[PDB]
Amino acid sequence: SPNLPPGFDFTDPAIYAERLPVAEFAELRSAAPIWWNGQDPGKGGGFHDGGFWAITKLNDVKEISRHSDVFSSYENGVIPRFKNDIAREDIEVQRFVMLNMDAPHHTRLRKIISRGFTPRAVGRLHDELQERAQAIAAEAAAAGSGDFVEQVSCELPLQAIAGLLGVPQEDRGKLFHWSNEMTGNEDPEYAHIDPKASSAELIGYAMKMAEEKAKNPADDIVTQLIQADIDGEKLSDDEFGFFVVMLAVAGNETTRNSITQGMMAFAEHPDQWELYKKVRPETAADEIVRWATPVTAFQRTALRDYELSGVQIAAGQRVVMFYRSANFDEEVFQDPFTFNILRNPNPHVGFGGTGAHYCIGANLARMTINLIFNAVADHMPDLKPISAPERLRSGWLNGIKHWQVDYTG
Ligand code: HEM
Ligand SMILES: CCOC(=O)c1cc2cc(-c3ccncc3)ccc2n1CC1CCCCC1
Repeated sequence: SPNLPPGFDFTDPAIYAERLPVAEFAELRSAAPIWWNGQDPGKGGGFHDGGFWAITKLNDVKEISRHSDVFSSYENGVIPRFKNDIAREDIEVQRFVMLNMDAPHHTRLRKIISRGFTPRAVGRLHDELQERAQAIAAEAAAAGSGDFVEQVSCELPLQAIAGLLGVPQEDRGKLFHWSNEMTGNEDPEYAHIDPKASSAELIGYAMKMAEEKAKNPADDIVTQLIQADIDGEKLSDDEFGFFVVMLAVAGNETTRNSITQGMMAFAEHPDQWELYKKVRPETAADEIVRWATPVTAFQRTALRDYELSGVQIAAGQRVVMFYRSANFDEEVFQDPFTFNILRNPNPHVGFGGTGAHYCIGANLARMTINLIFNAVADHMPDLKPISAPERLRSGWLNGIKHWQVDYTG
């Protein structure tokens, strides 16, 4: 029924290198909110099961996220697209990080790692991130023009991870280098990167950091993570290393692409940009995340038969939650295609559907976004784009590689 091209794959990186398949996502919400996306032989992005169920409705995304007992993140990982020829064991490597664990293993890890995302712990970063956000902005304005991504979006998200982990200043340069080589392998601009090499360098440094803190324990997030709680629970040295590797991407290109596409949206909607500069509403962060949806989609795997909204899902089959579609569901949003930074409440799923795996760094991201746009307004309120943004070739990330901008006008 649904009017779609033969051979169409919603995880095809060819599409996302050009555009977002908004019209195609809308077609399914009307004609087939849960639609079997078949994949030709050898074109499964690393999965040889023949296709997956596209999930386009927000309520369906929420049901899958909260029914993590049926819909597993471990079985096949949550990334729904790699290079088609990727070895299976390269996919299973994901299972070493919390994102791709099921309960009970995931439950133990999440509980320990929560010590580093308490509201207090994130608040201690406000002043330092505000200071840097202002300086980044001032630095870019002085340049007159350049790559908005590298000059505005790139650094601060990484400074949040470093500050959260108490990484020494002199170490941050190489730490950022490694973190930025973790994803984007499919884009021709980054074909030469080896995410496996830089990850090993990341774990080696993180494990090194963990054994030093045990011998010289101070008050910071790293020490609380490697010390036994009242329950005797804590992160082993390697578990802390897989924690760092997870942050290096989970809080890197996600927050970055939200800053970029957030500024892109402000350029598209001058009314909203004048409004922001005057009142600086912090509800803008959630609207920027909904508008940007930096993670286009994560997948799950059904461990048993499951009926979801009148559609039979069979054990072993993959379901791909398309957050880019759920965040523009006409059923839950009044004018989903209206950029409204005052939108309140705003139940977007850019941080995922509520449930076990809901982004632990959601509020840190919100604060990063708010601090940097306040700085953009303070230091370059009349910036205008020079050329169209350059999109990233990815099957699940909605990335912006470059964006030329004039900060003077
Ligand atoms: C705009 C910024 C961000 C977006 C769009 C985003 C998106 C997401 C999504 C969709 C998930 C999976 C949710 C699910 O499976 O139900 C997730 C999980 C996660 N995020 Fe984020 N995230 C952002 C920022 C951050 C930051 C700044 C950090 C840390 C510094 C972070 C750390 C994590 C971690 C550790 C997980 C795994 C949680 C688990 O598996 O239990 N994220 N994020
Ligand atoms: C020992 C584990 O370390 C890794 O190898 C690794 C972890 C990881 C996590 C994310 C990630 C993505 C999104 N949201 C949060 C996290 C993306 C890529 C990742 N990789 C590299 C990649 C190399 C080979 C194929 C899969 C893994």
